[PDB]
Amino acid sequence: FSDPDFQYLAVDRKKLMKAFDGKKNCWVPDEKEGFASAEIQSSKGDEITVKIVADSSTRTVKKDDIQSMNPPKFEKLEDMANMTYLNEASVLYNLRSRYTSGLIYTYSGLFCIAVNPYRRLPIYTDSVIAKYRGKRKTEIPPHLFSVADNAYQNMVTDRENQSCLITGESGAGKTENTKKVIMYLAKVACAVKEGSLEDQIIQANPVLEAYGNAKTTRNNNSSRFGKFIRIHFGPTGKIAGADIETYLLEKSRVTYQQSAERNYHIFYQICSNAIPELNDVMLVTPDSGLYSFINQGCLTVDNIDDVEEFKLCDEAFDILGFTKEEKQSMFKCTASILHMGEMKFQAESDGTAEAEKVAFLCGINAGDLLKALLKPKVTEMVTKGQNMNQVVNSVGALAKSLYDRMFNWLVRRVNKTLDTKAKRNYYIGVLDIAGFEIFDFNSFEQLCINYTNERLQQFFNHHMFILEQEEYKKEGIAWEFIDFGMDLQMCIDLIEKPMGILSILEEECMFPKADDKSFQDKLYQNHMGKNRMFTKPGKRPNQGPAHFELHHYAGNVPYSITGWLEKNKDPINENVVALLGASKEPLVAELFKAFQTISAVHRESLNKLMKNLYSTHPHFVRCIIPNELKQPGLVDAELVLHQLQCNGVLRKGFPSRLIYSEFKQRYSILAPNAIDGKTVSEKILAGLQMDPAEYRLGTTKVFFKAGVLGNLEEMRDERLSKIISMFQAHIRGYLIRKAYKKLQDQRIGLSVIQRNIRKWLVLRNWQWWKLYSKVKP
Amino acid sequence: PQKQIQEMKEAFSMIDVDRDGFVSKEDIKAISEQLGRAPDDKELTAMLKEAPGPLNFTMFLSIFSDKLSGTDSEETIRNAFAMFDEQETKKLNIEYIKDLLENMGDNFNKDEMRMTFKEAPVEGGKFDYVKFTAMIKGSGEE
Amino acid sequence: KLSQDEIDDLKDVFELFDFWDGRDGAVDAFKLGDVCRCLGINPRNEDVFAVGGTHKMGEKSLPFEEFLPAYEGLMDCEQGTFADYMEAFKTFDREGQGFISGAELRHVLTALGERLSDEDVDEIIKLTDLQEDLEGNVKYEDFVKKVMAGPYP
Ligand SMILES: Nc1ncnc2c1ncn2[C@@H]1O[C@H](COP(=O)(O)OP(=O)(O)O)[C@@H](O)[C@H]1O
Ligand SMILES: *[C@H](C[C@H](O)Nc1ccc(N2C(=O)C[C@@H](*)C2=O)cc1)C(=O)O
Ligand SMILES: [Ca+2]
Ligand SMILES: [Mg+2]
Ligand SMILES: [Mg+2]
Repeated sequence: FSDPDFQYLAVDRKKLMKAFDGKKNCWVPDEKEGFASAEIQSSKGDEITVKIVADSSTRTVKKDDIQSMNPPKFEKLEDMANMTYLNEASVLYNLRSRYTSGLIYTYSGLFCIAVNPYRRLPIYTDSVIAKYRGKRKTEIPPHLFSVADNAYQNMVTDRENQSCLITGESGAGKTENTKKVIMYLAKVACAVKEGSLEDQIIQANPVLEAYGNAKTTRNNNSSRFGKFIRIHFGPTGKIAGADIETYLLEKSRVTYQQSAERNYHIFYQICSNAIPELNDVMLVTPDSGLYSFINQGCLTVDNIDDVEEFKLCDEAFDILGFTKEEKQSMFKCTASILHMGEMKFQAESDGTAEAEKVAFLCGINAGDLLKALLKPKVTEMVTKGQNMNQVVNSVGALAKSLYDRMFNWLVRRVNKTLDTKAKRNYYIGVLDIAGFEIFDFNSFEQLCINYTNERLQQFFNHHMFILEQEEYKKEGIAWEFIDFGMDLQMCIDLIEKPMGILSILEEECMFPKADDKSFQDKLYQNHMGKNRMFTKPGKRPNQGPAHFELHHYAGNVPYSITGWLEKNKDPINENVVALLGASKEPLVAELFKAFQTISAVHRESLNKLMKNLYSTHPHFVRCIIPNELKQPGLVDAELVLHQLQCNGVLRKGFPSRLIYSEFKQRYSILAPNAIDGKTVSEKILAGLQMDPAEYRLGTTKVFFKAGVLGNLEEMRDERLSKIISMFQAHIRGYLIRKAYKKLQDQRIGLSVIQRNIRKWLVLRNWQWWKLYSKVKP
Repeated sequence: PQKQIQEMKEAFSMIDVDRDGFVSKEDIKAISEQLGRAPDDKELTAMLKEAPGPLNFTMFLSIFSDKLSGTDSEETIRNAFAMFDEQETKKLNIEYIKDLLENMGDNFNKDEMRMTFKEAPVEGGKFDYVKFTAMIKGSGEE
Repeated sequence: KLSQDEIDDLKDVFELFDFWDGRDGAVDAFKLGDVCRCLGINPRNEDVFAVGGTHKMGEKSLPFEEFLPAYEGLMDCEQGTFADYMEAFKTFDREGQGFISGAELRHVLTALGERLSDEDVDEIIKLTDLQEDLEGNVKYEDFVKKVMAGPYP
């Protein structure tokens, strides 16, 4: 490699990289750095004593919790699949090493890890792009880019669909490298008011992001919704078009913020006063902290300029094809919500001074509205009364619904501006969606996000069991005692098939009782006790109340059915709807035109998504968050390890393996008659009376099936300790034999000295002797 | 035993008061009744029945010899002890032999154990078998 | 099954351990096993107690006729072979060169399996004359040969 700006961007090894013995070098656990490099000093069984290389200190550590260190031969590697040791300790290393040096990418084997910078990096430039263009994953250093190429490459020549699902925690890098993958794939395959299809595709983020993203402690720009953009290519491998598909907007945020969070960015920028010539178009007063719906949490995200992100937003509309009409409408309806929020009011209307702004914006009447919001209608057709709450939360629902109905318009609208009918042949659809989140308290909100992931966790697993079969044959074994996967469909069925809680909360919303036991029971009586996953709540940290409990891939999660019916349908004053439905605003009217619960709508949104992905040859990018504080170049010891345990570190009920070598150097003591690497092990089992199905003897390693290994470990430990006893009885029996002649002679000794004395007495007791002595002069 | 005989004879005479060249029933009940507590009658009678014919000197050393016929020497003895002196200290800390003798070999019975230590030579816990042997069998006094 | 004389070697021996607690025609159960080692065996403690062993001297007394069977018992039991021992000790030799530190050896013998009083260890280490080097390690191979070698080579 020669080098323009591959520098603090890609590998960088001639200006940095310039004593090791894998017998004393190893990693021990460290409460501070996760693990720590140290040297082994002494042994005493399960008490391997060592000196901490670093601070040169001393401590004891179980021979087990110690982990092998990789020779310096693999420092800052680029395919941790190559390292000698791909274990839990060494992986944390090779990544932190790279991370501190600003390489922010790594291919641990068939993956593409990506520790978040939290700093702007110079590695996405056109120069760098082209230096990555067309190149094989190996002739070029790790980098998101080539992750996308190999897709296009394969798409073109392998003629199929490609998918790059980027998944990480929150604030990791997902909704970031997702953009780079579109922006790249578009720098390379270009085709040629309204801007360029290229420009549009790209520009269509500040909008979607403007309405669907907000501040979360974890992340200033958290993506409150899922996204799945496809990118089709023409019969000449050119961008023929793209189509978006957002999943599960967080309706609830529109009116509430946990402290330390903000509402969807826009709202805040709308009061930014970026385009003053609009304050009066929306009736807004450039002040965020003045509208109850957006000022509940923090009002500003450090390093996120609203005024600008506003101007940039607007611009974006221009380029998507939006008009001055459509555009401004968007804003208006958005602006309105702020006010829908201010309508003050047991008590009924307290002033109407603002409720009017809402009246004007949505292009309908102050009277009709302000009226229906208190005295609405409905087989019988009546009029009802609503109180202090039967109205406030009635407004809450108004806004949310609007913002929601709106968002969908925004996507749908955007999918129109890039619907060009150029001929389509294969697509490269990136997918940026959140992940299995399990809060202290979990509801319908969470069951969704998660259920969604459940199906995704089966896609990955389906695809991993595939390469499995590809390791099963190279080192040539067919080993099909496949029997598996059921446990993942288990939770999957219980969540989407007909009789699952997911059609119940859907038909139990048709049934006109709609009360929370009418459902918080329907399930029970249908799945309570009748499942392995579904179970009554458990019993721990600071968790809230939870009704049924799911056995998700990531684990068991408690769920609260309180108010799901409502959360599932859309409880707006059907009264106001039609009031809106018939309006003088092209949007509002459209927004409320002439099934669809939040979930039979997801049922498909998702059934659809999968059917796409399963038509692709996937590519995974695992984003990892380095630390809470968010400063670039830092590593939260644990935090990382944690993540590294939930993706691909290498599993779920598959047969384990061992290079034939190491099987000898570990389990030979088990079948002791041997003295060739692979034949040594090749024997042991046979003699160990091993049932032949429990294993297969491929050429590089041995594949075992369950705890067959664990059964060995267990056997080993039982044996190792018997020998030890045996060697001890040998020491024991040796002594008893050393001290055996002294044992025999003494018996002669204690016979001379009893008999004699036992005579010498008789004699002192002999009448004659007595006499004799009396006479002894 | 050559010159032990020099004594037997000595004893015989100082014993044979009437010096009836023979040790008589009245010959004992005399010399005894002369020094210490003399024996009874059957006591005496059993002393004579212990000798085939009249008590001439011969018949005298004869009854004695049998009574010393199966004793091991002062070596086969003094060394039979030392086998337990590991240290070559000329002593068996008391309790050791006390237990050796009683709860091992052919277990020494109570009174059998009592008379053997009645006068045995004991010091600072130790036990001088060296002396105790030179007493049990033989040397040092008369 | 045993040969007459084998039974004679038991006959001879037994009549010594009987002697030591008292010639009474019986042997303390505690010593029952300790008696089998005098016949070139090395039945682990779990074995001896398995046939009639005892942990405290003075709980049960055993006559010959009874003894013998208990012996045939402690025979069919597994004895260690050089390899085993080696393949066991080897599981403590990291360097691989084959040296097992001093303290460790003491540990193994006095911590693992059926343990040993520091004495025996300290004894068996004198008898066989095991020697640690300047660094302080002994080759287990050499030690293992001696323990199996017997006190009288
Ligand atoms: N590659 C990157 N370069 C610079 N900053 C990044 C990068 N990846 C992530 N970040 C930082 O982390 C924040 C969170 O990233 P984001 O992609 O939005 O996370 P996610 O979608 O995974 O929830 C970003 O706002 C940004 O500050
Ligand atoms: C990370 C959770 C974590 O790291 N632990 C586990 C995740 C996943 C699994 N699975 C599967 O997903 C399939 C089989 C299996 O056991 C186990 C543990 C998270 O928070 O996302
Ligand atoms: Ca006895
Ligand atoms: Mg995001
Ligand atoms: Mg006379």
